Amino acid sequence: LSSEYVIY
Amino acid sequence: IVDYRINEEEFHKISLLDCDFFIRKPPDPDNDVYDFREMYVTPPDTDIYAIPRVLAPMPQKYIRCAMSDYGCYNVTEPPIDAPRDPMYKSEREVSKVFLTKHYRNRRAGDPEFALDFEEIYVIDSKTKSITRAKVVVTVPGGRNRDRKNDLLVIRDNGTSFKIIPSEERDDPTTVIEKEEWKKSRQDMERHLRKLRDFSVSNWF
Repeated sequence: LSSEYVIY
Repeated sequence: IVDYRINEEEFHKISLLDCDFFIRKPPDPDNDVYDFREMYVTPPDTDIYAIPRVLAPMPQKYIRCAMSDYGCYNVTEPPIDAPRDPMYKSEREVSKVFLTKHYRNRRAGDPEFALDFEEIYVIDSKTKSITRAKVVVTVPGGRNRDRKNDLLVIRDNGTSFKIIPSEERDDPTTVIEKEEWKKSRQDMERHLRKLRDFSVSNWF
C-alpha cells in the first residue's frame, strides 16, 4: 500500500 | 526544445533563482488547481521553452495544492556614486518550491481544511528537477490520525521531512541554541587536539 515515499 | 511557443496565460509560473517552471492550469475560482501532465522549464526571463527532468512518479489527475518558497535573503552593500545612492540592497533568492496537497482536494473555505503532508512535491533550482518528498510520520495514530494536530518539520536544506505531533515542538530559542552548542563543541576539540596532553585529559 504505502509507497517508498511515506514511511511510518 | 519543444519548438512551439506556449501561451503562458494558461500556465502557472513559478520563479526560482535560476529557472522558471511552468505547470498547466485548469480553470478554477481560487487558482489552486494543478496538472503535472504538462511542464516546461526556462532560463530566467527568457523564452525558449524546455522539458524538465522528472525524478519521480507524477500525479495523473487534478490536485489542489498550496505553494511555498525556500531560500535565503542576501544583503549587500553596493558601491555609492551619487549623492543619494542606495546604501544597501536586499534580494530574496529562492532555491526550492514546495507544493502540498490539500486534503481530499478540499477548499480553503470549508470548515474541514487541512493539508496532506504525505504528498509534497519539490522543485529545485539548481538541478531543474521535480521530485517527491520522503516523509517520516512519527506521529502515532496510524493512517487515520487526525490532520488537525499535525506539524511538519523541514530541516537539512530541504532534504529532511518529518511529521510530528503539535505540542511536542521546540521553541525558537532552543533550535538556535542547540545548533550553536554542537558547532562550538566540535571547534574547541579541534583546537585542543594539537596539545600533547590531549590523550590524558577530560572534558568538563
